[PDB]
Amino acid sequence: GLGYGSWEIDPKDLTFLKELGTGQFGVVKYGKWRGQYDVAIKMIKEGSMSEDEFIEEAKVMMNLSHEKLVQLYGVCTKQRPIFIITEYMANGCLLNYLREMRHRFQTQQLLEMCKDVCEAMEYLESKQFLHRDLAARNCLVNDQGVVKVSDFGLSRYVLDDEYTSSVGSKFPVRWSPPEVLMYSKFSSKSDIWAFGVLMWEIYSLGKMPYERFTNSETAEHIAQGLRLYRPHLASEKVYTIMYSCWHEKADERPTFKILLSNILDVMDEE
Ligand SMILES: NC(=O)c1ncc(N2CCCCC2)nc1Nc1ccc(C2CCNCC2)cc1
Ligand SMILES: [Cl-]
Repeated sequence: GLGYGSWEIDPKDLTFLKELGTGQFGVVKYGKWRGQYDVAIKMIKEGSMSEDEFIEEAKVMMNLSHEKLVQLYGVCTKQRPIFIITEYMANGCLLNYLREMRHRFQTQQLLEMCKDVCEAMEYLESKQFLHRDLAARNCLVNDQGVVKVSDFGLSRYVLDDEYTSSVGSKFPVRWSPPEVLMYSKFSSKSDIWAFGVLMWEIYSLGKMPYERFTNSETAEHIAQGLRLYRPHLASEKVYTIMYSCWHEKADERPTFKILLSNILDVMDEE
Protein backbone atom coordinates (compact mmCIF):
# COMPACT_ATOMS: atom_id res chain seq x y z
CA GLY A 1 0.00 0.00 0.00
CA LEU A 2 0.90 3.67 0.46
CA GLY A 3 1.69 3.96 4.16
CA TYR A 4 -0.26 0.73 4.77
CA GLY A 5 0.42 -2.92 3.95
CA SER A 6 3.48 -3.66 1.83
CA TRP A 7 6.16 -1.01 1.42
CA GLU A 8 7.44 -2.62 -1.76
CA ILE A 9 5.32 -0.53 -4.13
CA ASP A 10 4.27 -1.91 -7.50
CA PRO A 11 5.65 0.44 -10.20
CA LYS A 12 2.62 -0.43 -12.34
CA ASP A 13 0.49 1.48 -9.81
CA LEU A 14 2.54 4.63 -10.56
CA THR A 15 1.92 7.30 -13.21
CA PHE A 16 4.61 9.89 -13.99
CA LEU A 17 3.12 13.35 -14.41
CA LYS A 18 5.88 15.96 -14.13
CA GLU A 19 9.60 16.34 -13.55
CA LEU A 20 10.34 18.04 -10.23
CA GLY A 21 14.09 18.49 -10.68
CA THR A 22 17.00 16.55 -9.20
CA GLY A 23 18.30 15.93 -5.71
CA GLN A 24 21.09 14.07 -3.96
CA PHE A 25 20.42 10.85 -5.90
CA GLY A 26 19.21 12.29 -9.20
CA VAL A 27 15.82 12.65 -10.83
CA VAL A 28 12.62 13.36 -8.89
CA LYS A 29 9.20 13.15 -10.53
CA TYR A 30 5.66 13.94 -9.45
CA GLY A 31 3.18 11.13 -9.92
CA LYS A 32 -0.01 9.51 -8.74
CA TRP A 33 -0.35 6.16 -7.00
CA ARG A 34 -3.36 4.14 -8.20
CA GLY A 35 -4.56 7.30 -9.95
CA GLN A 36 -5.63 8.81 -6.62
CA TYR A 37 -2.79 9.79 -4.29
CA ASP A 38 0.00 12.28 -4.97
CA VAL A 39 3.52 10.92 -4.54
CA ALA A 40 7.05 12.09 -5.18
CA ILE A 41 9.15 9.50 -7.01
CA LYS A 42 12.89 9.53 -6.30
CA MET A 43 14.75 7.60 -9.01
CA ILE A 44 18.05 6.58 -7.41
CA LYS A 45 20.91 7.01 -9.88
CA GLU A 46 22.85 3.76 -9.85
CA GLY A 47 26.18 4.06 -8.08
CA SER A 48 25.07 7.06 -5.98
CA MET A 49 23.63 5.18 -3.00
CA SER A 50 24.67 2.28 -0.76
CA GLU A 51 21.42 0.58 -1.62
CA ASP A 52 21.49 -2.56 0.55
CA GLU A 53 22.26 -0.47 3.64
CA PHE A 54 19.51 2.02 2.81
CA ILE A 55 16.81 -0.62 2.24
CA GLU A 56 17.65 -2.15 5.62
CA GLU A 57 17.46 1.28 7.26
CA ALA A 58 14.23 2.00 5.36
CA LYS A 59 12.52 -0.50 7.67
CA VAL A 60 13.51 1.87 10.47
CA MET A 61 12.32 5.01 8.69
CA MET A 62 9.03 3.30 7.79
CA ASN A 63 8.37 3.24 11.56
CA LEU A 64 9.00 6.96 12.11
CA SER A 65 5.81 8.97 11.76
CA HIS A 66 5.37 12.68 12.43
CA GLU A 67 3.38 15.48 10.79
CA LYS A 68 6.54 17.50 10.12
CA LEU A 69 8.62 14.60 8.76
CA VAL A 70 8.23 13.93 5.05
CA GLN A 71 6.61 10.51 4.97
CA LEU A 72 8.43 7.61 3.34
CA TYR A 73 5.79 5.52 1.56
CA GLY A 74 7.97 2.70 0.21
CA VAL A 75 10.49 1.55 -2.38
CA CYS A 76 10.52 0.05 -5.88
CA THR A 77 13.54 -2.29 -5.84
CA LYS A 78 12.67 -4.77 -8.62
CA GLN A 79 14.03 -2.66 -11.50
CA ARG A 80 16.95 -0.51 -12.58
CA PRO A 81 17.17 2.10 -11.05
CA ILE A 82 15.34 1.65 -7.72
CA PHE A 83 12.66 4.18 -6.76
CA ILE A 84 11.94 5.73 -3.38
CA ILE A 85 8.30 6.82 -2.99
CA THR A 86 7.54 9.66 -0.58
CA GLU A 87 4.94 12.21 0.45
CA TYR A 88 4.40 14.85 -2.23
CA MET A 89 5.33 18.42 -1.17
CA ALA A 90 3.71 20.71 -3.73
CA ASN A 91 5.74 23.86 -2.95
CA GLY A 92 9.11 22.17 -3.34
CA CYS A 93 12.41 22.75 -1.62
CA LEU A 94 12.41 25.11 1.36
CA LEU A 95 15.59 26.86 0.18
CA ASN A 96 14.07 27.79 -3.18
CA TYR A 97 10.73 28.69 -1.57
CA LEU A 98 12.47 31.17 0.76
CA ARG A 99 14.33 32.81 -2.14
CA GLU A 100 11.13 33.58 -4.09
CA MET A 101 10.60 37.21 -3.08
CA ARG A 102 6.97 37.26 -4.25
CA HIS A 103 5.89 35.36 -1.13
CA ARG A 104 6.48 38.56 0.91
CA PHE A 105 6.84 36.57 4.12
CA GLN A 106 5.88 37.88 7.53
CA THR A 107 8.27 37.03 10.34
CA GLN A 108 5.31 35.23 11.92
CA GLN A 109 5.49 32.83 8.97
CA LEU A 110 9.28 32.48 9.21
CA LEU A 111 9.04 31.65 12.91
CA GLU A 112 6.41 28.98 12.23
CA MET A 113 8.72 27.47 9.61
CA CYS A 114 11.26 27.12 12.43
CA LYS A 115 8.67 25.54 14.73
CA ASP A 116 7.74 23.06 11.99
CA VAL A 117 11.36 21.93 11.61
CA CYS A 118 11.97 21.97 15.37
CA GLU A 119 8.96 19.71 15.94
CA ALA A 120 10.27 17.15 13.45
CA MET A 121 13.73 17.39 14.99
CA GLU A 122 12.46 16.94 18.55
CA TYR A 123 10.64 13.80 17.41
CA LEU A 124 13.79 12.42 15.78
CA GLU A 125 15.76 13.29 18.92
CA SER A 126 13.16 11.44 21.01
CA LYS A 127 13.88 8.45 18.74
CA GLN A 128 17.68 8.93 19.00
CA PHE A 129 17.65 9.41 15.22
CA LEU A 130 20.17 11.90 13.84
CA HIS A 131 19.38 13.74 10.63
CA ARG A 132 23.12 14.23 9.88
CA ASP A 133 22.54 16.80 7.08
CA LEU A 134 19.94 19.25 8.36
CA ALA A 135 19.69 22.35 6.16
CA ALA A 136 17.11 24.30 4.20
CA ARG A 137 17.96 22.29 1.08
CA ASN A 138 16.78 19.14 2.92
CA CYS A 139 13.41 20.61 3.92
CA LEU A 140 10.24 20.66 1.80
CA VAL A 141 7.04 22.71 1.77
CA ASN A 142 3.57 21.34 1.09
CA ASP A 143 0.56 23.00 -0.54
CA GLN A 144 -0.49 24.54 2.80
CA GLY A 145 2.88 26.20 3.45
CA VAL A 146 3.83 23.62 6.08
CA VAL A 147 7.56 22.85 6.26
CA LYS A 148 8.70 19.26 6.76
CA VAL A 149 12.13 17.70 7.22
CA SER A 150 13.19 15.30 4.45
CA ASP A 151 15.85 12.65 3.79
CA PHE A 152 16.80 12.33 7.45
CA GLY A 153 19.84 10.08 7.84
CA LEU A 154 20.33 9.55 4.10
CA SER A 155 23.83 11.06 4.09
CA ARG A 156 24.97 7.70 5.52
CA TYR A 157 24.34 6.06 2.13
CA VAL A 158 25.84 8.70 -0.17
CA LEU A 159 28.69 7.19 -2.19
CA ASP A 160 29.94 10.46 -3.71
CA ASP A 161 33.18 11.10 -1.84
CA GLU A 162 32.93 14.88 -2.36
CA TYR A 163 29.87 14.78 -0.06
CA THR A 164 31.29 12.62 2.76
CA SER A 165 34.89 13.83 3.01
CA SER A 166 34.89 16.75 5.44
CA VAL A 167 37.18 18.45 2.89
CA GLY A 168 35.09 17.45 -0.11
CA SER A 169 33.56 20.17 -2.24
CA LYS A 170 30.04 19.10 -1.26
CA PHE A 171 30.34 18.46 2.49
CA PRO A 172 27.90 20.58 4.57
CA VAL A 173 30.78 22.63 5.99
CA ARG A 174 28.60 25.69 6.60
CA TRP A 175 26.18 23.62 8.70
CA SER A 176 28.77 21.77 10.80
CA PRO A 177 30.06 22.47 14.32
CA PRO A 178 33.81 22.62 14.98
CA GLU A 179 33.96 19.12 16.50
CA VAL A 180 32.61 17.70 13.22
CA LEU A 181 34.96 19.60 10.91
CA MET A 182 37.93 18.93 13.22
CA TYR A 183 37.27 15.43 14.62
CA SER A 184 34.23 14.01 12.77
CA LYS A 185 32.32 13.95 16.08
CA PHE A 186 28.68 13.62 15.05
CA SER A 187 25.97 13.72 17.71
CA SER A 188 22.54 15.12 18.40
CA LYS A 189 24.48 18.33 19.10
CA SER A 190 25.78 18.57 15.54
CA ASP A 191 22.15 18.40 14.43
CA ILE A 192 21.45 21.22 16.91
CA TRP A 193 24.21 23.33 15.35
CA ALA A 194 22.82 22.72 11.86
CA PHE A 195 19.32 23.71 13.00
CA GLY A 196 20.72 27.05 14.13
CA VAL A 197 22.16 27.65 10.67
CA LEU A 198 18.83 26.52 9.21
CA MET A 199 17.05 29.12 11.35
CA TRP A 200 19.50 31.70 10.00
CA GLU A 201 18.74 30.52 6.46
CA ILE A 202 15.02 31.04 7.02
CA TYR A 203 15.37 34.50 8.53
CA SER A 204 17.89 35.41 5.81
CA LEU A 205 15.33 34.40 3.14
CA GLY A 206 17.65 31.66 1.93
CA LYS A 207 20.99 33.43 1.68
CA MET A 208 23.99 31.18 1.82
CA PRO A 209 25.73 31.17 5.23
CA TYR A 210 29.20 32.74 5.40
CA GLU A 211 28.80 33.64 1.74
CA ARG A 212 31.98 35.79 1.70
CA PHE A 213 34.12 32.85 2.90
CA THR A 214 35.19 29.66 1.18
CA ASN A 215 34.44 26.35 2.86
CA SER A 216 37.97 26.15 4.28
CA GLU A 217 37.88 29.74 5.53
CA THR A 218 34.50 29.13 7.16
CA ALA A 219 35.73 26.02 8.98
CA GLU A 220 38.77 27.91 10.27
CA HIS A 221 36.76 30.94 11.35
CA ILE A 222 33.82 29.26 13.07
CA ALA A 223 36.40 27.16 14.92
CA GLN A 224 37.97 30.37 16.25
CA GLY A 225 34.66 31.91 17.31
CA LEU A 226 33.27 33.65 14.25
CA ARG A 227 29.48 33.44 14.12
CA LEU A 228 26.68 34.30 11.72
CA TYR A 229 25.32 37.82 12.20
CA ARG A 230 21.73 38.39 13.26
CA PRO A 231 19.54 38.49 10.12
CA HIS A 232 17.71 41.79 9.77
CA LEU A 233 14.37 39.96 9.95
CA ALA A 234 15.25 38.18 13.22
CA SER A 235 14.51 39.93 16.50
CA GLU A 236 17.00 39.71 19.35
CA LYS A 237 14.92 36.98 21.00
CA VAL A 238 14.84 34.93 17.80
CA TYR A 239 18.57 35.43 17.21
CA THR A 240 19.35 34.28 20.76
CA ILE A 241 17.62 31.01 19.85
CA MET A 242 19.64 30.23 16.72
CA TYR A 243 22.78 31.64 18.36
CA SER A 244 22.42 29.20 21.27
CA CYS A 245 22.85 26.37 18.75
CA TRP A 246 26.44 27.42 17.95
CA HIS A 247 28.10 27.13 21.36
CA GLU A 248 31.72 26.03 21.08
CA LYS A 249 31.05 23.22 23.59
CA ALA A 250 28.53 20.66 22.33
CA ASP A 251 27.09 19.94 25.78
CA GLU A 252 26.32 23.66 26.22
CA ARG A 253 23.99 23.55 23.22
CA PRO A 254 20.29 23.01 23.94
CA THR A 255 18.19 20.01 23.00
CA PHE A 256 15.46 20.20 20.38
CA LYS A 257 12.89 19.97 23.19
CA ILE A 258 14.37 23.11 24.77
CA LEU A 259 14.61 24.86 21.40
CA LEU A 260 10.95 24.05 20.71
CA SER A 261 9.94 25.53 24.07
CA ASN A 262 12.01 28.62 23.28
CA ILE A 263 10.41 29.06 19.85
CA LEU A 264 6.92 28.54 21.28
CA ASP A 265 7.61 31.13 23.98
CA VAL A 266 8.36 33.69 21.27
CA MET A 267 5.31 32.65 19.23
CA ASP A 268 3.10 32.94 22.32
CA GLU A 269 4.04 36.63 22.66
CA GLU A 270 2.45 37.54 19.30
N1 LIG B 1 8.77 14.94 -1.92
C1 LIG B 1 8.65 15.96 -2.75
O1 LIG B 1 7.57 16.52 -2.99
C2 LIG B 1 9.92 16.43 -3.39
N2 LIG B 1 11.04 15.80 -3.02
C3 LIG B 1 12.21 16.16 -3.56
C4 LIG B 1 12.27 17.18 -4.52
N3 LIG B 1 13.45 17.58 -5.06
C5 LIG B 1 13.55 18.50 -6.19
C6 LIG B 1 14.16 19.80 -5.71
C7 LIG B 1 15.53 19.56 -5.09
C8 LIG B 1 15.43 18.50 -3.99
C9 LIG B 1 14.77 17.24 -4.51
N4 LIG B 1 11.16 17.83 -4.89
C10 LIG B 1 9.98 17.48 -4.37
N5 LIG B 1 8.86 18.15 -4.76
C11 LIG B 1 8.71 19.32 -5.54
C12 LIG B 1 7.44 19.87 -5.73
C13 LIG B 1 7.29 21.03 -6.49
C14 LIG B 1 8.37 21.66 -7.08
C15 LIG B 1 8.21 22.92 -7.91
C16 LIG B 1 6.92 23.66 -7.55
C17 LIG B 1 6.93 25.09 -8.04
N6 LIG B 1 7.98 25.89 -7.41
C18 LIG B 1 9.09 25.05 -6.92
C19 LIG B 1 9.38 23.90 -7.86
C20 LIG B 1 9.63 21.11 -6.88
C21 LIG B 1 9.80 19.96 -6.12
CL1 LIG C 1 29.48 35.98 8.26
